[PDB]
Amino acid sequence: LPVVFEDVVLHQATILPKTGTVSLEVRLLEASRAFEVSENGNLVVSGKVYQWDDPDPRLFDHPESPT
Amino acid sequence: LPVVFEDVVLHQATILPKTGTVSLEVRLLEASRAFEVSENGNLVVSGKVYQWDDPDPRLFDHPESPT
Repeated sequence: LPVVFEDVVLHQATILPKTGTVSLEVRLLEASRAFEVSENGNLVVSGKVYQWDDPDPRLFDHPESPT
Repeated sequence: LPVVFEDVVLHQATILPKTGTVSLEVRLLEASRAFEVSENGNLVVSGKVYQWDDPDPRLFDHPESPT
């Protein structure tokens, strides 16, 4: 599954404890091509995610070197 | 529940068939205070919905008419 992300915004940073676990929830909206990552009801990541219908390998050719 | 909407956008109009039914699916993102109604995987309404924490009846007073 090639994928394309867009307008990713990181609202906060989740600190992993030494002992114990932290749960993250991902909710998708296929109709709106959106997504959402949450931790105890607090938005932690937002943006747009959808499948790349027509991949183009040309996109991965190395660009002209700045120097 | 005193609710507050914001940035409601109607995308396509749903025609109600004379004979049959149309299924509207409503998904919420409580973390982002956002909602999206969909019809057969197509977006119909997008916006924000959230509970009105502090209702103020003064908001419903009738503004003085310009005429």
